[PDB]
Amino acid sequence: PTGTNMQLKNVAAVMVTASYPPFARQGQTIDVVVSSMGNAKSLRGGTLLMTPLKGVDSQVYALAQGNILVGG
Amino acid sequence: NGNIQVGPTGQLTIQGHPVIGEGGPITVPEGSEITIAADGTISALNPGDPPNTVAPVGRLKLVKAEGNEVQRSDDGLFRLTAEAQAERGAVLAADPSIRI
Amino acid sequence: MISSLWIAKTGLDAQQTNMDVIANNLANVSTNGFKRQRAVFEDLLYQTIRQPGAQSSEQTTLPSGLQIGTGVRPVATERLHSQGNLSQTNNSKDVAIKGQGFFQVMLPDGTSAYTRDGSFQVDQNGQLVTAGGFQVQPAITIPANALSITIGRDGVVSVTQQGQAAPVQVGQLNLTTFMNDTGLESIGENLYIETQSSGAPNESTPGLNGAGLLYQGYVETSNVNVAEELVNMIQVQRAYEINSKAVSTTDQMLQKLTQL
Amino acid sequence: MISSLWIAKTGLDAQQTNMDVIANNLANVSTNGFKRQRAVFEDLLYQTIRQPGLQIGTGVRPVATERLHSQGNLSQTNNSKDVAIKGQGFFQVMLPDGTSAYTRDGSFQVDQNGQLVTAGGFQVQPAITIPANALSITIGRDGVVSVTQQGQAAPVQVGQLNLTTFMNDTGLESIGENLYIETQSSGAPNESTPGLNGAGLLYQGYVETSNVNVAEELVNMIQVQRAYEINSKAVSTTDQMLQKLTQL
Amino acid sequence: MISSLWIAKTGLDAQQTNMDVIANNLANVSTNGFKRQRAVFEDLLYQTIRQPGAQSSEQTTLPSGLQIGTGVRPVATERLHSQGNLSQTNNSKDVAIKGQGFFQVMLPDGTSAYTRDGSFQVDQNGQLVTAGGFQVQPAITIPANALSITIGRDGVVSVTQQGQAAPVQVGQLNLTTFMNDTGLESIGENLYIETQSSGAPNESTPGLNGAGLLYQGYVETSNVNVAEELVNMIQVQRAYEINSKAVSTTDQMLQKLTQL
Amino acid sequence: MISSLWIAKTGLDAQQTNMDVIANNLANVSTNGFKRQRAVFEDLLYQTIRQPGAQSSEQTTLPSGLQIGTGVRPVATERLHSQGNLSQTNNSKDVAIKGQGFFQ
Repeated sequence: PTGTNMQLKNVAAVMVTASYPPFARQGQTIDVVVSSMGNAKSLRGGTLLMTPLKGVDSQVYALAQGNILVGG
Repeated sequence: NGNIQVGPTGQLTIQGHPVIGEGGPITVPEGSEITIAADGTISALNPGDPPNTVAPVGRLKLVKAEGNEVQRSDDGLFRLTAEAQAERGAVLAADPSIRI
Repeated sequence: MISSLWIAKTGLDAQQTNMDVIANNLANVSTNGFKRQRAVFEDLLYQTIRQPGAQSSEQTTLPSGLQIGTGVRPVATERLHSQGNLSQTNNSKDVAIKGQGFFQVMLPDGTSAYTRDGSFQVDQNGQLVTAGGFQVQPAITIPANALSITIGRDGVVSVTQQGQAAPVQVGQLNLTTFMNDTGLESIGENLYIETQSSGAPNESTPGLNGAGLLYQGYVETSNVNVAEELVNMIQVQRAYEINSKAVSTTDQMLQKLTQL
Repeated sequence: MISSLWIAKTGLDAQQTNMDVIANNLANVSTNGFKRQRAVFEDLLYQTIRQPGLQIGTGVRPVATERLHSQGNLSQTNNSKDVAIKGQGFFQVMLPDGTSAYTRDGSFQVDQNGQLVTAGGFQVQPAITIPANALSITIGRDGVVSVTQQGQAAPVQVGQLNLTTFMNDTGLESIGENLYIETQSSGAPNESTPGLNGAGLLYQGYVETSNVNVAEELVNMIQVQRAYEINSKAVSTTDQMLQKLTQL
Repeated sequence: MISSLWIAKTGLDAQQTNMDVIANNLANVSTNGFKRQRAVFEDLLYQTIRQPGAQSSEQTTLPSGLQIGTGVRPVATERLHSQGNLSQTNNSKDVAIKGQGFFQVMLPDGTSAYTRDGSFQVDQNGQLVTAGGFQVQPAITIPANALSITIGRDGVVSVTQQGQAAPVQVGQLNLTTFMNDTGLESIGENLYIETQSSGAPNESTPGLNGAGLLYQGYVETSNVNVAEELVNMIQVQRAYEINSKAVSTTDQMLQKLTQL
Repeated sequence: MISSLWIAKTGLDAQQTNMDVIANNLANVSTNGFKRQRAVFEDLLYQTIRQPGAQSSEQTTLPSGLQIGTGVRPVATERLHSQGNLSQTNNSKDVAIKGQGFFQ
């Protein structure tokens, strides 16, 4: 429902950045960097949900989803 | 000693010794108001935020031990005697019947 | 030194402020174009101690925990901008407003003030001024040999000279209306000035989109209801009694602690 | 040390808290839409002594104050902008920082650009924009704010004054200036039109006065003073007993 | 903190409840179709201590032991449903009930309340409504060009049109009667809502089954007898003073206990 | 501070309103085409300390509980539109209405 209070603690909004390599072909995999965006304490053992990586032209060039590795 | 004091980093210390909770030593969000509960539940409120965001961050580990099972150490803190250690383990299990 | 004494002191000060407002309202009964004032109070802060809604126990929460309040403090005094009852003084220069408009005058400093009182006179130079000598905008000039001054419902000031069957128009009295009428700053002397909470002065003709109608020979008396003031005086006296009793009780308690 | 000084001290502190609550109730006897507070005292832990059965107390501690949400009396303001609530309901008012508080003080004003605000200047949800050339503002029983303009023979609908109802009215946090914020103990602010779903009605030209009864406060002050004297006497007796002990 | 003080507290508050009942009766003297209220009080608890009837000395019982009682609590306020004096106002729309009936009115939220005030008005659509804008049931609609409205004592409503020498019946005004008229819950605005202690609404036309007869041009004034209210003032004041005297005596006793 | 005081305060305002209505009616005796006013009052709030009809026990119900009332409020001030007495001024420009019409 539109009018409701959700107060989550296990979810963080993040920005994912990656490099599109030369001569990249569909189906190949690349590394991504996940950075928190607002008042999150940690991203220790989180899992990145399906994220479309846009280019400068605002077109989806990659789809990101995986487990984050934080140093510790 | 229940005189619990917070730190700038937000960890709970009693006489300089960090307080032990169910997740180990208790770390509380920095600059928050704390309300310990009748069962040791720690609720943290961020100043400025509405009272709708009061969310627990941990639980104090409260244990029950009679005077026969504890001996005083040289630093003022009590610890289980050897017999009581072999009877109830090195690490005491928290008793849920303890009120605070 | 003790909390209850500060709280009761704040209560006493609030009741004294209420009595001051009542006395000011009763002192201006005979003032024309006066609006009675009413003060509104608020409580002050609230000591947190035990945050309500906290986890009382792992599965339960504290319902309505321990909040300790401080005293009281007055928010603001609002005027009651309502048409004061009219009175016939049978004077060609007295003007009363039937609606929601104001007259504009110029202070000696050059700024513009606004007054609802319509007791007007003429100066030695022939301009229409108020009782304090302030020149009423828009500066209606009455000529030397006037026989009668007629101010109509729509604000036209006309002078009938000798031997002329037609009246000579010598000005046009307009009314200024504000979005927030209570937000004006009263400087005394029946004068209100524009503040940023009173919007902007909208000039309008007396009879148009909401300016009031001008009545000649009438004065708008104050809207102070006196029986209400007497009852409120009784109420204020009793409240001050009770607050003083709270102060005295706190005084008696600290005495026993001193004796300890 | 181990004695009765602390028992008596915890007792005095309780009487001090009760007196603070009474003084707060009395100071806000003129505020519009004020709910009186009552402090609840409920004793501390007990120490059990085992025989070869008996339990000694420790004192008393304040737990939580409850605000009495009964409908206060209505008084007259003949001001068209003031509305009182008949029943259970709260006006929603938007604070400058962005979070919405809830108030019952129905003394409102129109600010410099239209807009209905409380006495403190905070804007009142749902936002109303009163036209400048308004001749009379009429707020209906069901919260419809209609505005009359010169010429048109029909009033113009401007806005609806919705009431926010909480299932537990006592758990709201009193933030200070006649405003409450929702809390975990008073969650789910239910917005409704006044008159339906348990919401209260609106009386225009009336303001809801405070709920503070006077006789209760005065007699409670008498009780607090006398109990404070009793606890002070107990403190003095413990002091004399310890003095006699130390002189040995 | 002491028993006598709690007993005296019930006393003061209950004489105030009386005082509130008296003030409410007085404020509604001019209200049409108002019924005066009277409060009933009962004894509070009685501590057993020595049990009356318990056998002492094996063959002798103990009569009337220590039944130490607590204060007083008001049972309930009951309305005096009696016929108020009829006042003639010479209006086609005022209807007065002379018996024991109620008019039925529909609240816009869907439910129906019951009112005795007979000052009726006509909305812009021609319906017979209450002065608060609530639409009477059944539902009397009045034609546009009505010359005279006649409400008979049987509740029939007739309208005299132009060009028609015979009136046309446009409705039938019924009266609602209840098993217990004191059990209706007063919601203000001269309106009663049905409760489970007031039985169920019994519809009856005026003149049969007991419903009263409807008079046109008359209003049923309030039944408040005011000299009785003044005499009740004098008691509600003396009783409150005496209870406050008891409070003061207990206060002095406690003070001397503390001071020693 | 006391509820009885507020109830009396309202009652005083209501009676002052009645007095003002009477004074206004008397002030307009000689004016032509006047309709005298009349004020209507209604019950204010009703404090339900004990609910009338509350189920005190599984068998008995409390009749007519503690309904402590507040003061009074004037519903409105309605004008009595009735035909006033006609008087002959004997001027050609004076007109009178016999029914329920209005000049525009």
